Amino acid sequence: SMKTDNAMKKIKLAIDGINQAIDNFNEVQTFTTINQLNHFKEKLMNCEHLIQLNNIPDKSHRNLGISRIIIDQWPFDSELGCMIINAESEYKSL
Repeated sequence: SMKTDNAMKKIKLAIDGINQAIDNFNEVQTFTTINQLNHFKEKLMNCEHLIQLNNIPDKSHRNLGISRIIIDQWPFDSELGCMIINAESEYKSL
């Protein structure tokens, strides 16, 4: 659907940004780790898979917990944190 298409686009944007951070880790090492970035990527990748399987959880079980960690731990100006929050929030809005 149009709604799931917008979610897919935002999720791929977020994964691409994480990939860019893993490849340029010097840029982000003061606030995240490769282990955390891969944790986030795994969860976003699982969101893609559940959408592709038409097996999305109900609206009450869409919390990845990623947004809360970024809000609490990452710099507010982080363009990467924005991208990820946009993806988790679009998933939640489905």
